[PDB]
Amino acid sequence: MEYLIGIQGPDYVLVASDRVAASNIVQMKDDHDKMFKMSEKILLLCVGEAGDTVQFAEYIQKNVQLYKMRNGYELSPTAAANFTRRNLADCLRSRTPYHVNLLLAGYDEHEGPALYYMDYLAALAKAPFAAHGYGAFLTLSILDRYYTPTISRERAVELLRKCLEELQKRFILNLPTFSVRIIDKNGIHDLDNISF
Amino acid sequence: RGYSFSLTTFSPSGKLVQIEYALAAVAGGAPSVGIKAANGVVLATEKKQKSILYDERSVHKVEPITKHIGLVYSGMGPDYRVLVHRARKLAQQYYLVYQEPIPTAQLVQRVASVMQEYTQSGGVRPFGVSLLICGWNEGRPYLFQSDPSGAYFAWKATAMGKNYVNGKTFLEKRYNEDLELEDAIHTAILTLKESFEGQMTEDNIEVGICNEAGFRRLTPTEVKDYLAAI
Amino acid sequence: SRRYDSRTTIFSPEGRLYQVEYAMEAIGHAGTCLGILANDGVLLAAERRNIHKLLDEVFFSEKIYKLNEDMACSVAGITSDANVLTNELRLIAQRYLLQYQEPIPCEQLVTALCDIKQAYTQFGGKRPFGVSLLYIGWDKHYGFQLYQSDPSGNYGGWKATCIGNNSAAAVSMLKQDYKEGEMTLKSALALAIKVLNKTMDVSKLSAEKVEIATLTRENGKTVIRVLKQKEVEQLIKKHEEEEAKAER
Amino acid sequence: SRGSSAGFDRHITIFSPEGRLYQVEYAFKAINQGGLTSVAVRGKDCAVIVTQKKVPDKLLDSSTVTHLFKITENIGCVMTGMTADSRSQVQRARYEAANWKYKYGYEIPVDMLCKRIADISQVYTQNAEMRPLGCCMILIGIDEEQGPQVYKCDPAGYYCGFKATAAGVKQTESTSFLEKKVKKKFDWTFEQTVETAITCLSTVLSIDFKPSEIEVGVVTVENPKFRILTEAEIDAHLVALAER
Amino acid sequence: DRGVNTFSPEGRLFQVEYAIEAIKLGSTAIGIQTSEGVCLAVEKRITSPLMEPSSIEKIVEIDAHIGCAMSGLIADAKTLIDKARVETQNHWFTYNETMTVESVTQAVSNLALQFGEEDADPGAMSRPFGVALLFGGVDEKGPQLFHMDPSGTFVQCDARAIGSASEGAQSSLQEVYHKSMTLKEAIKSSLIILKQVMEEKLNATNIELATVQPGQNFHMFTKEELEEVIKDI
Amino acid sequence: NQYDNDVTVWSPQGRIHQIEYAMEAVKQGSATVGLKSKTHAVLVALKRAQSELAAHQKKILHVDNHIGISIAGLTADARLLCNFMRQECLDSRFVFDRPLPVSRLVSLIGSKTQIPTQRYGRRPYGVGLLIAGYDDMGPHIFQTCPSANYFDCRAMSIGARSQSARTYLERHMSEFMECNLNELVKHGLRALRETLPAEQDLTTKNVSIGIVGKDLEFTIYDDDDVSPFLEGLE
Amino acid sequence: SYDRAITVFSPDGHLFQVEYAQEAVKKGSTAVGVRGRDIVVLGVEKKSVAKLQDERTVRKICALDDNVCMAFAGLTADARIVINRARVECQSHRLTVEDPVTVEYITRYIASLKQRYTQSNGRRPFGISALIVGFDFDGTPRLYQTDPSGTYHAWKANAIGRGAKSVREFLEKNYTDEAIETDDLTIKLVIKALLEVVQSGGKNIELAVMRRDQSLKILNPEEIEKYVAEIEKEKEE
Amino acid sequence: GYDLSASTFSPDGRVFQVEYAMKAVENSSTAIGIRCKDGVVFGVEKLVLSKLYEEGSNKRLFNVDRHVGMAVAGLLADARSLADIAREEASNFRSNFGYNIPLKHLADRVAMYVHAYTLYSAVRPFGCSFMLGSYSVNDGAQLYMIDPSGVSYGYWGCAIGKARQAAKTEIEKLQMKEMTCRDIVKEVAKIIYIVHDEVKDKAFELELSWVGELTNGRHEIVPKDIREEAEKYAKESLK
Ligand SMILES: [Cl-]
Ligand SMILES: [Cl-]
Ligand SMILES: [Cl-]
Ligand SMILES: [Cl-]
Ligand SMILES: [Cl-]
Ligand SMILES: [Cl-]
Ligand SMILES: [Cl-]
Ligand SMILES: [Cl-]
Ligand SMILES: [Cl-]
Ligand SMILES: [Cl-]
Ligand SMILES: [Cl-]
Ligand SMILES: [Cl-]
Ligand SMILES: [Cl-]
Ligand SMILES: [Cl-]
Ligand SMILES: [Cl-]
Ligand SMILES: [Cl-]
Ligand SMILES: [K+]
Ligand SMILES: [Mg+2]
Repeated sequence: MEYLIGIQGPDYVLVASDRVAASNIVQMKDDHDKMFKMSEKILLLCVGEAGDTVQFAEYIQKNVQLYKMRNGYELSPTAAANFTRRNLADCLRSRTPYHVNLLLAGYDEHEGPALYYMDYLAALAKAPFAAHGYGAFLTLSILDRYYTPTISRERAVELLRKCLEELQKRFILNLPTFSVRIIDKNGIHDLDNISF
Repeated sequence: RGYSFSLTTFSPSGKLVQIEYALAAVAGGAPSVGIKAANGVVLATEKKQKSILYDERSVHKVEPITKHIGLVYSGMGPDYRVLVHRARKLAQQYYLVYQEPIPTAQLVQRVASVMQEYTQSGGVRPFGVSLLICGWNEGRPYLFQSDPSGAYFAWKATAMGKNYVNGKTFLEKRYNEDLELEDAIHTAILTLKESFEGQMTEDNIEVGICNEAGFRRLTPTEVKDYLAAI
Repeated sequence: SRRYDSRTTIFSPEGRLYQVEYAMEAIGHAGTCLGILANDGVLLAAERRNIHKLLDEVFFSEKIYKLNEDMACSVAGITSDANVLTNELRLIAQRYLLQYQEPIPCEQLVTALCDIKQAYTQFGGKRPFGVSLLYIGWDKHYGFQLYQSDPSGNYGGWKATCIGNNSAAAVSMLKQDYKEGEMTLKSALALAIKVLNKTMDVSKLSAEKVEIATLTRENGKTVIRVLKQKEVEQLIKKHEEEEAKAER
Repeated sequence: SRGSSAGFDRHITIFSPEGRLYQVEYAFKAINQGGLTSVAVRGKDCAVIVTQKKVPDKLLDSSTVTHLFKITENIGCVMTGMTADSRSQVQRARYEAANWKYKYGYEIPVDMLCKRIADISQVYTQNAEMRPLGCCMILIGIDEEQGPQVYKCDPAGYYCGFKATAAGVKQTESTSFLEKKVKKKFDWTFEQTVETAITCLSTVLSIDFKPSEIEVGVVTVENPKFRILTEAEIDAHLVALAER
Repeated sequence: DRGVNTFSPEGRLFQVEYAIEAIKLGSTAIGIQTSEGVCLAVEKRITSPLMEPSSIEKIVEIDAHIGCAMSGLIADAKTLIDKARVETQNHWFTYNETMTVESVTQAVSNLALQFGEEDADPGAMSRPFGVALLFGGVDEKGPQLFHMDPSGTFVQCDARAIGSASEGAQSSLQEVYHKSMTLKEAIKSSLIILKQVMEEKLNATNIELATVQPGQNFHMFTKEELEEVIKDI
Repeated sequence: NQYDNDVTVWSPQGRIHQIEYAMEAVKQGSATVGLKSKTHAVLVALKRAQSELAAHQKKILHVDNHIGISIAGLTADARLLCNFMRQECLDSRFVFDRPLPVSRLVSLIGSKTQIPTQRYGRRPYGVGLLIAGYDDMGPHIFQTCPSANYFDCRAMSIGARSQSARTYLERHMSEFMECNLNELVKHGLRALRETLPAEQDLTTKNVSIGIVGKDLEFTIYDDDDVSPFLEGLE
Repeated sequence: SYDRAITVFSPDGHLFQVEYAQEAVKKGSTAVGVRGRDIVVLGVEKKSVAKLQDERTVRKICALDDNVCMAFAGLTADARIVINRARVECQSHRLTVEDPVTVEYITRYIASLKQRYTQSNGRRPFGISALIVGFDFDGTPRLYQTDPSGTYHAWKANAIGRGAKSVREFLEKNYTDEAIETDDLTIKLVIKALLEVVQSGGKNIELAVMRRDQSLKILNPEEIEKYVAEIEKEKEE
Repeated sequence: GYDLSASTFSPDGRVFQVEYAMKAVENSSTAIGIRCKDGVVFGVEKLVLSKLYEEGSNKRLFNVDRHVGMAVAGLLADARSLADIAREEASNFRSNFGYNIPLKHLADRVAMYVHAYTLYSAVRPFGCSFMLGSYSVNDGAQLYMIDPSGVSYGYWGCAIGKARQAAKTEIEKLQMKEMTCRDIVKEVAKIIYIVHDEVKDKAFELELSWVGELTNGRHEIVPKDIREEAEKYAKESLK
């Protein structure tokens, strides 16, 4: 059980993900990264079945980078989200479906920040905030309660923390640390891990 | 085995000579005429029919594609039958998807595309045929020609086959837009009579009409009626 | 069979591709076709070869094809070949829209068709397509754009160009009169007529003998229109008035 | 033009500068290589096929020398031209008829069978890698509405129905003989159909036949099944003719 | 013009004969087999001082116990060398042993004559390979040198030259070769011979030399090791 | 001229020049001899060495315990055909648990090698074989040709100056059936020696020997192993 | 599918289609590469000028990946195919190796692609030569060249296309430690090498640079004219 | 030139490649078949090109089914290929229909295969002619011959190869309809000896086979003792 979260402010998208790789009753890695850089202003966050998750995300990543090399400019976040969706949907009924749940976060020069949610069935929804994993059941209502559309990034990192503190308090799984990144006009920034 | 190389290629002056030579087969074919009237279309053709021995009803040059589209040709008969068969199949494929009879222009475009293939695909020659295709849809008549290259053209009236240059000039003199179908049938037959040789009968010409009720061949008795004035 | 194969996809001794060169001669004889880029739009103007009195006039144009919401093209050369390529362009454009849910950028559509043309010069033993194309378009990356492609599978972007009959002379007239950065659709149109007037030395220019299409932007939407005959006759009139003013 | 040629237009089925297909023309000459002529005639009641039966070699089993073939129970055929090509085309006809009955539940009409074979032949005139078949097929059968039928198809893929027709070496002369004869008949229709067929063939060849020198096949409105006449039956016709 | 699989009236395949003529356009390579190991030596044939001599590799490792020298159309040799590398590794995978020099050579030689244009996959080989190869190595038969040409004929040789001056070089090899010759003598002899036949003045940058010995793995001589051997010659 | 480049083109004399040309590849190969007694089949081959420092080309190949071959003509075609023969033998033991009869294997060769003689863009096999075998019907020597024809032989020679070897074999063939193995191999060597220029001799470097028989699986003798057979010749 | 053998041997061991492909390269615009100490520079002669051209759309210097670029001479449509193939392969490498390609790896890939099109049925060879430049992961600068045959080598400096012979002559005489000791001089060498052959005293020269870790920077006309004036006033003394 | 491909007619409507294949047959030594009251007998003049060959090498008589023999002339590798096609056709017929293939049908099927090689530049015509012979109580004796064009006819007597005409002249003298296989084998041997040119080709073997009432409808080699007496009769008749 893996957790992803995104929160879109006016000019930025904040994303976080747990850093655990688990197997059976053990955590096998405590500094795992569930984020994939697609381009200077796009992150794909990918969870789900082992093998499928990295294979799918890295395929998308290489194709996004290829588009940049072929054309001299990048796909927009929206175009990248639709490209991702097309591939997942096209594989749904094939001999090689990918059992993956995703967020795509991006910043476009002209359209601003965008956050997209996709499930393994390949339904795509744009959202102001979203979360995947069992931890979403405990945190989405906190986001519904405290969010606003104009939420500043200092305040957004607090809101994120409340979600993460709620997992420490109430969720049955041990998820002690989280990767945190923010995207804006100036590209992808690493923030400090949030750790307990 | 199938040869995979094109048998039609560019000459140093930029000509596709196999297509030009296919056009020469069409030019030596028996004459055909098409006239778009205000309320319908007529297609008319001469039978290159020797012999009283032929059963003139056994094979037709004027052929239905659908309830509303028909065609005739000049050039090589057997090649024509290929295109008739393909046109009929294209029209049904369209109907199965859209559940509406194929528009005349759409049918023409699809048949023309087949003709184009035979100018480029491996191990074949172009068709030695030009088609005249008539139809009625969107409350309006249509007359098209499709040539051995796969080029097509919409006409008010035209002629093809032997003596077509003079047939077109005969039609230029005689066609007007307000003309009705019955008058047009008459002028189509007169246009054939310009280059006929050997006395016209209802057995050595074929006539098809297209209007709001659909496409059909004229019967021998109907053609005999129109021939009495000529 | 080796005896009959004319070997359409081999090099000649000087490194030339003869079928491509010969296809280029076919194009040089086809109807004159020009493209002009302006600040507020892009136009195509073509000599009509369908001019016989008994022709019926059933489509909106003869040689101008809409490719998608934001692009059109015109053609010079073998018409049936042009029909195959224009159909393929439309398909490529819809495949890209399906995948990305945005319109295909203009240069990407041109490049994709040019890769098919290139393949026909390198393998498969088939004759090349005897077509050159002019493409006009708008996209969000480079705005108003004009491309040209030919049977080698080469292409380029132009402010103004010409293909088909008397191209060389048309390009000279464009080099001299085109004002880089300063053309409007109104002035590009005036120039298009000036050029066709000089390069159609088969007789006194008439609205029935040309087709003009414009591509503009209105309220965040691309508008592609084929000018009506009334408009074209007016442009020809204004050109003939201007040549009279020209002396004194 | 007037017999012009460019490139490979005498070797494969591409157009000559006049728009001819020389390879198809040459396939017609191949029909005459075998030195035989066939005649077919239809009336109101029957359709008949007659062809020469040449057995020069005494060591042949003459019962195996035939150019008449059953396609279905109700469709007969005479083949003229290159023998192995002919046998192939007869096999294809048999297959097409059988397949038609399986798919559609009724017997293939003679016109439709003739058309199918002619459409198959058309392919060989447009595709370069194979030659046309150097043979001509004449088919007879009874159509339930139109009565007796005679159809012919050729290596160009042309086909037609006829009142009477011929094929092979004396095709032209047979056509003149049959034309001249029908014009005399009321409603331009043959009446003595077996006698017309035999007389036409005898006249154009100048032979006066023995019963072992021709073969005859028939279909009739009363007996639609294709039937080959015996020698004795052929002889009763030759003797009836001889006495007038 | 005729097909690629046409025999001449003398019973040779034209394309193979022509491929054999292409070998003569190649730079000279020499192989010598001794009881102490085999050496392979090749003229680099540098065409400009701006070219990096280390980017000419006309001797390659096939596996630790087998090297290969090439002459002719060098680009053609790549698929052959790769096939040799892959076969040795397949053999190791399956049998857990090193493949013999003869067996590697045989595997590569089975690709020669697999060309032609109506029979095979959509873009199969259209012509033979314009390459000759010297395979030098050590297996349980001891040191071995094999030669292969575009016909797919392969044979063991005590000493062999290939490429443009191979006549010439082969005559000198007859003169100097003997069965009890040491590896160090063979190395000296092959550089003396290269020095004679080379149009350019031989130095430590315009030749390559490699050995394989029962002792040790395939070894490409470094510049300094070449300089040392070049002193005597 | 126009009839000699394609195996699908008959000449006006009823010949196929590409097949004839493929047979020249065998006539220019080094000579090989095959012969048999009532109990053994033997192959003897002259090996060419390109230069004085080269090993001598292999001429004799193992096919199965009861079958071996000697080759003349294109080496790569010989390997291809030898691999086909090997596979047919393995298949027979796999399916039937018994050796493939030699005459049936030769039939398979005839069928396999005929195919490319009839299809455009293919070519004949440019190799001739002598096939030595032993089965329930005893010893055999067969010959295969680029034409796809094959022959059942009392003895045979193919390759350069093989007419000489054939003349020797005809001269002595009435003796072969009753010969012991030593005598039979000697006959093979004498025949092969007829092919040589006057100066030259059979040596341990240029002779290869293959033997199969009632009590002896197909065995190849080269280099020092041919010495017993070469001594007490002449 | 079309399976004719197109590239075949002729008497004397010639591959005529490959030789003709090389003729196509020789009629292409001149392209130069020099490998510097911590920089690699490509310069190419433009097409025919043409005032009405959109310059951006006909560049002959192309990024393959962030750390590798190439120039070519010969048939521009063929080059586009080769470039886009190499771009795909750079992404496969990153996918399976999790390193960028070495310049040598991608060169070797492009060369073997070209060799395959000289030995496969139904296809003619690619009518291009390429100069491939960049840096290896360890900072080492690289310049390779491929030709239609599939042959490739590494160069300190090189020229392909029309007038490559005399441009190579110039480079042989002018490529020293001194002439590449700095970035500017490496760049001014390349421009000097082109100005040897370039018809209208350029004007019609495209130029691009790659620095260690820095990705392809193309120079604008304004930046080129500055080097040109700076070189011309130096050649007065 | 109009004679290089079986897919090209000449201007007179000939297929020269088929005619050239026929010339290969006409260069070969002679084979004959004779149908008689109670079976069919084959004989072949089998030229021995080397005394090194085994008696029995390069058979020109084949069993194609238990009731069907085949006798060939022309290019022997092509002929053996056709014998395999005939065998496969017979085997497939039995598997599919459940009884032994009628001779006439077998002839017609293999003839159509031969014919298929006369239409295309992709393949060449077979350089052989062959006879097929059988006997059964229901169908009697049957003898067919098939040539490179794919024509197939039935015969009382037939000959193929270079002395075909000379052989047919001798076969015509026999009242074969009233003779038994045992009588006819002698006559077959006699005729092969008559048409053999002993000056121009030095050595031959007579190959004989038969199928008839006396073999119970099985195609078999003529027993050695009967062949040897037939040869002695032929030799003495040559007197
Ligand atoms: Cl082909
Ligand atoms: Cl139909
Ligand atoms: Cl409908
Ligand atoms: Cl109707
Ligand atoms: Cl759209
Ligand atoms: Cl769109
Ligand atoms: Cl049924
Ligand atoms: Cl009557
Ligand atoms: Cl060599
Ligand atoms: Cl040999
Ligand atoms: Cl060889
Ligand atoms: Cl032979
Ligand atoms: Cl020999
Ligand atoms: Cl590839
Ligand atoms: Cl160059
Ligand atoms: Cl014969
Ligand atoms: K054909
Ligand atoms: Mg799975």
